[PDB]
Amino acid sequence: MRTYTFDQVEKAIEQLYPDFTINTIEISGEGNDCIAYEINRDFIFKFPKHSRGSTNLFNEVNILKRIHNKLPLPIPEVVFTGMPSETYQMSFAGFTKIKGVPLTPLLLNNLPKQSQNQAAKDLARFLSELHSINISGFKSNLVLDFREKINEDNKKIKKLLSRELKGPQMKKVDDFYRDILENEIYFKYYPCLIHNDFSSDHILFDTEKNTICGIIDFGDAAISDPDNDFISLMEDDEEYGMEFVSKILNHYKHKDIPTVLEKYRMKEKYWSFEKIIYGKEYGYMDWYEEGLNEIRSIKIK
Repeated sequence: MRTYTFDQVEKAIEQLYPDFTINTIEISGEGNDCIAYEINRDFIFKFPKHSRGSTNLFNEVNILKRIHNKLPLPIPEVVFTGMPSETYQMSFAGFTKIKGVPLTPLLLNNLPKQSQNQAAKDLARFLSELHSINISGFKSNLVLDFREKINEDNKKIKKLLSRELKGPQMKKVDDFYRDILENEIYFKYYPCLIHNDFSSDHILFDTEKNTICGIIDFGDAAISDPDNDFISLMEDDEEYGMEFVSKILNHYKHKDIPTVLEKYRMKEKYWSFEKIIYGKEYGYMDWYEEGLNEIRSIKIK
């Protein structure tokens, strides 16, 4: 983990862009990969907190340049790029700030009915065009391998929990991933370009027009299972729920909704294990103890 002061941020940008005058700067947000800075009210600069974060940002930049003006909703435009350095492919990047506010489930719900329906449609058409983008000229490392992800989470959790879980409890972790790995449904799909973090936080909304005005944060985007872009919208507390996602699925013309529902059912339990990782890292007691209670509740077979 690498941190930044405002001065370090400003100095880095000025070094590469002497004639870009920085009048205002504030911290706009912070996720697992980057800190976001709003500069001069109209740009979002992301700085990576780790090499993985820097790779993801390098990826975002490349993907955004590649699909610029290609989609039915506006996405950020790359205006500034940093430099490579050591384990960091991309020292920072600057994007045009799209105006709008997140389409939260709350916000979605208080919306007129005609407008709730239009949002479902616009989202469906966005994902449809996104998932139709030709995948032929992407490097193979942009193709996600869920088996690889599974095997990594399994290994992380075991090391993470080595001083907490007795042998029999640890076996439940291995068995949970084994079971997942044995099911073709999760691995036999047609790969395509996906957002990969397609949720309310990353959908921007225009409260004058009552329409969605952007999609943002392409730092996780990759070649993967397109069903993942619907599943990231389904969770009931934090996201949209099935009545809204169903409308999206129908406008998108999905041919196997039952399979999508099955994958969400797997992901529910999956998220709980994943959250142990971030949970122990960020020191969130909710994510950690819940996941740990889940493991203990498991009976093999």
